[PDB]
Amino acid sequence: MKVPEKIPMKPLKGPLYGGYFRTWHDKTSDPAEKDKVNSMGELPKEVDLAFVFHDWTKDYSLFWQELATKHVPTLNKQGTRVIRTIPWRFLAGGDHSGIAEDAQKYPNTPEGNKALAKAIVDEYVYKYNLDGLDVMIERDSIPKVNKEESKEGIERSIQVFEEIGKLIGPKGADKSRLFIMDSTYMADKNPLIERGAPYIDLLLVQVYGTQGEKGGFDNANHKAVDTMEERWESYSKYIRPEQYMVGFSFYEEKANSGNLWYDVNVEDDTNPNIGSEIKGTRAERYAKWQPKTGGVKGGIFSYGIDRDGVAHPKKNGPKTPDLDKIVKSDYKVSKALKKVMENDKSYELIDQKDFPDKALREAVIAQVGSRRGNLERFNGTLRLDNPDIKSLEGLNKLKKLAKLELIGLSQITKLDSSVLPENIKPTKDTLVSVLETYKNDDRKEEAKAIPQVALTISGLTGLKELNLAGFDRDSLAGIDAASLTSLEKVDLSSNKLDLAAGTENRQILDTMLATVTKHGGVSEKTFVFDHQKPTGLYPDTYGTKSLQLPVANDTIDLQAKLLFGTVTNQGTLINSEADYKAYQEQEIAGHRFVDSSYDYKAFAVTYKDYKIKVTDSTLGVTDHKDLSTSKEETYKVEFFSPINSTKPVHEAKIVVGEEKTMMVNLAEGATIIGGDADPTNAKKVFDGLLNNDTTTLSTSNKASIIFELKEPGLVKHWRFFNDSKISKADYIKEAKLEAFVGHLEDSSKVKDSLEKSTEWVTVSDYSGEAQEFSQPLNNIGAKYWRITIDNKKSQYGYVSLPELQIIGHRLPEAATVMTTMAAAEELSQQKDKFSQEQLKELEVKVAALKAALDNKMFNADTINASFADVKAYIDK
Ligand SMILES: CC(=O)N[C@@H]1[C@@H](O)[C@H](O[C@@H]2O[C@H](CO[C@H]3O[C@H](CO)[C@@H](O)[C@H](O)[C@@H]3O[C@@H]3O[C@H](CO)[C@@H](O[C@@H]4O[C@H](CO)[C@H](O)[C@H](O)[C@H]4O)[C@H](O)[C@H]3NC(C)=O)[C@@H](O)[C@H](O[C@H]3O[C@H](CO)[C@@H](O)[C@H](O)[C@@H]3O[C@@H]3O[C@H](CO)[C@@H](O[C@@H]4O[C@H](CO[C@]5(C(=O)O)C[C@H](O)[C@@H](NC(C)=O)[C@H]([C@H](O)[C@H](O)CO)O5)[C@H](O)[C@H](O)[C@H]4O)[C@H](O)[C@H]3NC(C)=O)[C@@H]2O)[C@@H](CO)O[C@H]1O
Ligand SMILES: [Ca+2]
Repeated sequence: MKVPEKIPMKPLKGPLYGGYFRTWHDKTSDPAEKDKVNSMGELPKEVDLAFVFHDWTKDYSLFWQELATKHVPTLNKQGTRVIRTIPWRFLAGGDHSGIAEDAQKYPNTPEGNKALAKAIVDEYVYKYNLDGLDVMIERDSIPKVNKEESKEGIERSIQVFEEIGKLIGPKGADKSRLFIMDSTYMADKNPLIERGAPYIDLLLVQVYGTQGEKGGFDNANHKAVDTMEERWESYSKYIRPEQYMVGFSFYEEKANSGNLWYDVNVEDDTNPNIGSEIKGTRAERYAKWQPKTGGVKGGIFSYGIDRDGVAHPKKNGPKTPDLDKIVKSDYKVSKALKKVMENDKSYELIDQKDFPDKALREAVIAQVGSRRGNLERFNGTLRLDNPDIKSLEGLNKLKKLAKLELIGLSQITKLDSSVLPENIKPTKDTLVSVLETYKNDDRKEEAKAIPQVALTISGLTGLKELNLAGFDRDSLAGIDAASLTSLEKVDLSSNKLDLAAGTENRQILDTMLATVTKHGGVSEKTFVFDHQKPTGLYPDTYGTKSLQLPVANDTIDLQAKLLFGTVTNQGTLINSEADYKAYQEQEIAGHRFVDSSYDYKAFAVTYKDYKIKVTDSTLGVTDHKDLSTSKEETYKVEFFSPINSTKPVHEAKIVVGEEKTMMVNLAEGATIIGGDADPTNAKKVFDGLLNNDTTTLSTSNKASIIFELKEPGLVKHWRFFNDSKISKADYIKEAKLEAFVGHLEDSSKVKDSLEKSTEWVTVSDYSGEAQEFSQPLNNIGAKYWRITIDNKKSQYGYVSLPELQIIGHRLPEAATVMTTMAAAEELSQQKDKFSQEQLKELEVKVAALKAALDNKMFNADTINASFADVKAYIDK
C-alpha cells in the first residue's frame, strides 16, 4: 500500500465545523453490506475536521486502503483535515485497548509509556498519513480490566497522554498533526484535562440533547446543573475560548431510548425535506451560541455526519421506519451550519472602523483576538505600551475587560468615557443567550453585573485632561501621578475615593494639584473631586484583644466593647456617628469631597446578624451578649460573621478578677475501649461537633461506655449534655462517672476483658433532670474511664448521649504525679515513723505540690519540678 505524501494546506481559521464519520457507512467498509452507500471522501469543504470513527468495520477491509490513498488526498485538497479517533482505553491498556494490548512490548514503565506513545502515533496517525489524533474521554471508553473500571489504568493514560503530546500537537515534535480531546465530563470530572491541556490543539465537548443544552436538573433545589456556560467555565481554566467546540448528533438509524437526541428537525410527513432545514434546531443554536466571557468559541461538530439531512423520529408519536433507511447524504445541514457561523457577526474581523489608529488595532488584535466578538467578551488584561498610539478611539467597544494598562502613551492628551472601556463604570451583561432554559424553573435570569476594569496610567507625559467623573472608581490605585506632567484639567467627582489623611488616593490627588499649580491654571472648574461616596468595609482586625476587669455585680456589653467599627479601602477607621461627622466635613484645598447625601446609616456596616461565643476556663459555653462580672472567672470571647459560622473574625480574652488558666477537653478524640453502647455512636460522644450534627444514640434503655483519653493529664472538671432541647422528659436522669486505678490486671494484650472487671472508683454520681450538667473533680490522673447513663424509662427507652467532656489541664504523666502525691500525703500521716520535725521538710514540700496542683494559674513547670521534690523523700 503506497501512501502518498501530505499535500500543502491552508492554516486552520475559525469558526470550525467538524464531523465524525462512521466507518461502517463508507461504501468500501463491507462490500457485501450493500445498503451502505455514503462515502467519507464526499464531505464538502465546509467540513474542516473529518473524524474517522472506526468500529464494526473489518480490519483487513478495503476502507483503510481507500482512506489512505483516495479520501485523505481528496479531503486535504479542499482543506479538510482527516483525524483518527481513538478511545481513552487505547492510552491505558487493559480491556479493548488496541495497540496497548501487547503489554509485553509496551509495559507500564516510564520507558514503556514513552514507546507506547510513539507506537500509537505511528499506528493511528502516520500509518495512513492522517492529520491528527483525537482521544475520546468518556465513561463509554474508560479503561477497564476484567470489565471493572481500572483506577490504575486511568493514571497510566495521563502519562501516555503527555508522551503523545510531546510527539504531535501544539507542543509536539511534529506540529503538522493535530491532537484533540473530545469529552463528556465537566473539567473537574475529567482526569486528563489538567495535564493534557497544554498538549492539545482543540477540545470538543459532547453536549448532545436537551440535557447537553439546558444541563441537568437539580430536583432538590429546582435549579439547573452542568449547564453550557457552567461547562465552559470549567474548561476555561485550562484552554482558550478559540479551542472550545460544542457538538450535536444526527439521527442514528434504529437508535434505542437513551440514544435519542432530537438535535435536528423532527420528521414531518407533510415535508419530506424538513430534516435538511436547520432553523430553530439545537444544532443551529449551538452554532449561534457563544460564551458570555472570554471570547468566541472554536466552532461546532457533528457526530454521525453520514446521516446529515435525515429527520429525527417523533418522541411519542407512531413509529416511522422510513427514517431508519440508509440514504446518500448531501450534507446540507453541515454546510448550512458552516455558513451560519461564518456569517455570524461575532466572527467579523477587527478593522480600522473599530480602532482607526493602526498602532492601537495591532495591539488589540494580538491581545484580545482578531474578531469583534472578542471585544464584547474578552475577560483579561490589555496592555498598551506602544508609544506610537495617537488615538484611543474605540476602547469603549471593550465591554468585559478586566485590566487596562496605559504605559508611556505620550501622544494621548485626554481621557474620558469615550476613550475608555465601557466597564470603567458599573455595567451589566447585555449579551443574550440563544439556548433554551428550564421551563420548570422560575422566570428567566436577570443581568449579571460586570466587574469594573482596573485602570493603570503611567508615563502619559502628554496627557492634559483626565475626566473620570461618575464612574464609581473604588480607588485611585495604579495612577502614576508623578509622571502625568502636562495635566491641566482633572475631574474625579462622584466616585468612592477616601481622599483623606495620607491615603494612597489623597497622595495621588495631591501630586495632581501640583501639576495644575506648576501649571498656574486652577479654578473651581478645573479640579473637581466632590460628591465622594467611599464604600464602608468590615475591619480586617479589631483593636481590643484583652480586658482585665474587677469583680463586681454589674453586666457589660461584650459586643459593644469589643466588636465595632467600619473601615474604608484606604485605612480610615470610623467607630461612631460622630467619627463619620468629623470625617464627612473634611476639606481638600478648602472644599469638601464627601457627599452630603451619603450619611452614616448608608456608610457604616452593621452587626445585627453577628454571633458571639463565650467560653470560660471550665469550657462552659454561652452565647449571650451581656456578661455578669459577679464571679471571678477568665473567659474566651469569639465573634462570627453571618457568612461564616465556623471561623471567627475576632478573638479576645476577658479576665474577671484573677486570671485562671483555660482548661481543655481531655476526652476529645477518646478511644472507645468497651461498654454497652454502639461503638459507631460512642465515638460521636467524644468527636467534638457541639452536640451532634443530627446524628444518633447509644443503646435501647441504659448504656455504659469505657474509654481511654488520648493524652492523659490532670482532671479537674467534667461535663455532659443532653440533646439540643430536641427532646424533653427523655433526658439522662442518673449518671455514674468512674476512674480506673486498679493498676492493670496485666494482659496489656487484652485490655478490655479485664478493664470490664477490675476495681474502679466512683468520681461522680449524678441524678437530675437538667439539659447540661457540669461538676468539679478532685484531681484525678486516670487514663481509663467509664460512663454509665440511664433515663428512667421503659426497657425500650433509647437513651442518648450527644457529647461528654472530661476537662482539665494537659499534664504529661499526671498519673504518676497524683500517685506520688498520694504516697507522700498518706506517709507523712503516720507521724510514728520518725521525728515529726525532720519530716516537716516533707510536710511543707507536699503542700507546695498540692498548691501547685490547685492553683488557678496552672504551671506545668512548677508542678513537674516540684513533683521530683516529694519523689526524693518517699524514696527516702
Ligand atoms: C463522540 C461520540 O459520539 N461518542 C460516543 C459514541 O461512541 C456513541 O456512538 C455509538 O458508538 C458505538 C460504538 O462504540 C464502540 O466504539 C467506541 C469508539 O471506538 C467506544 O468508545 C465504545 O465503547 C464502543 O467500543 C466497542 O465496545 C464493544 C463492546 O465491548 C467492543 O465489542 C467487542 O469486540 C471484541 C473484538 O475486539 C469482540 O468481538 C466482542 O465480542 C465484542 O463485544 C468493541 O471492540 C469496541 N470497539 C473498539 C473500537 O474498541 C456504535 O456502535 C453505535 O452505533 C450503533 O448504534 C446506532 C443506533 O444507536 C446504529 O445506527 C449504528 O449503525 C450502530 O448499530 C450497530 O451496527 C453494527 C453494524 O452493522 C451492528 O453490528 C452487526 O450486527 C449484525 C446484526 O446482528 C444481530 C444478532 O446477530 O444478534 C441481528 C438481530 O436481528 C439484532 N436484533 C434486533 C435488531 O432486534 C441484533 C442486534 O444487534 C441487537 O440490538 C443486539 O444488541 O444483532 C451482526 O451481529 C454482525 O455480526 C454485527 O457485526 C450492530 O449490531 C449495531 N448495533 C445496534 C445497537 O444497532 C453508536 O453510534 C454516540 C452515541 O450517542 O455518543 C457517544 O456515546
Ligand atoms: Ca458530639
